[PDB]
Amino acid sequence: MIVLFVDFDYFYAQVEEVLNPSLKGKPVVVCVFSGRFEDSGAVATANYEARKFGVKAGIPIVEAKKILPNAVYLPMRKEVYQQVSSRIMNLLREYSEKIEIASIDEAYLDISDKVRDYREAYNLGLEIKNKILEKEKITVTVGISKNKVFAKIAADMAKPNGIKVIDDEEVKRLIRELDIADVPGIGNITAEKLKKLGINKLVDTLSIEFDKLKGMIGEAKAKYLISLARDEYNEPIRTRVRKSIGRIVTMKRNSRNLEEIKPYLFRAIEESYYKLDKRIPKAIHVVAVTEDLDIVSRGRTFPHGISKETAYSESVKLLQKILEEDERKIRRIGVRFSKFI
DNA sequence: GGGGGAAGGACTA
DNA sequence: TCAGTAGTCCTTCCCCC
Ligand SMILES: Nc1ccn([C@H]2CC[C@@H](COP(=O)(O)OP(=O)(O)O)O2)c(=O)n1
Ligand SMILES: [Ca+2]
Ligand SMILES: [Mg+2]
Repeated sequence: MIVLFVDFDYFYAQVEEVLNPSLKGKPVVVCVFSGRFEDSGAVATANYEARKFGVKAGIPIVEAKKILPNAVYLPMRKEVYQQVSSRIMNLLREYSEKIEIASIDEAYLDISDKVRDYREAYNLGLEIKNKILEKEKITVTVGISKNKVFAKIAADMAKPNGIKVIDDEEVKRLIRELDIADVPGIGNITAEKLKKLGINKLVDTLSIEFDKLKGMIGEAKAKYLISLARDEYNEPIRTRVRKSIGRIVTMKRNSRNLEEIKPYLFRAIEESYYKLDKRIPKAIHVVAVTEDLDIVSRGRTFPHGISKETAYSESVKLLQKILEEDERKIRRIGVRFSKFI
């Protein structure tokens, strides 16, 4: 099995550079402005010029401006990025029937029935990069290996504007030398749990009792890591089907007043239904982020589709439930629809 | 023990 | 006043065979 992973380079920022070439060469930072106050919000992404200075996705916009006050700060235009992405995804579809769109700027292609070996896989990779560059003027990084996990790892090692093949011998080397924290699906929390078990490399998961590992990180992740370490991981590339659609916004001020929160909630529902387009959900969840940034949610699944009117009435009840069961003030409020018919 | 379902978590983008 | 937004899958917990 041969998997080819495509990962668009610093995507949002790159799209803004393509739409406005005068920005090339300068540090560009795409931001999510919350509106609570001047420059409140976080960085969605930044081009590599800005990253050289430590500006990365996730950091407060103010922190970024303290480090790079003269960079170009742009508001995120998600709709634009989505349209460019869909066009690029359509180009990828021409190279394989078996394609998994993981997110807005990542996709896995099973090309095992398209190429004879990694030599040809590498060439298809170059062809894919050239096609996207030709059509959309966007650079991407390609990762190639025996399965989805190592194809992605390859892309991580090669970005930006790269192409990397991780052959069978290198997979074995990585199983023994790659820090387990760099394996997809292993975040800080899980990495620390593993640390306590003396596990820092995939190979280490083969020196401990499965029972002990499963007790620390759960059966799902335990079987996952072991299959990888044993080099048996071969999960198929599956066509992605949207399971949920939602919208969450930050309020001007923290609140516990139902009438003050409702407008934000209804606005989120309107935007959610716009995005649903044709899809009809059977489940609705109201999600709230409290003043201390904890996340609380209350939902309901109906035996039928949810009309926009039902969404309005039910969302109010779910919100009242949240206010009745949690005493903290709310900072962000939103909704998420799922279980489509 | 575990199927189901709701809600809390962890993780990726 | 540092603390966004979108989406997926697994765990925890409780009711109840
Ligand atoms: N914490 C995050 C992280 C990523 N993102 C989004 C933004 C863009 C999209 C692609 O990100 P990039 O191509 O810049 O990531 P890269 O490949 O590591 O350079 O993922 C977001 O909104 N918040
Ligand atoms: Ca990317
Ligand atoms: Mg990690």
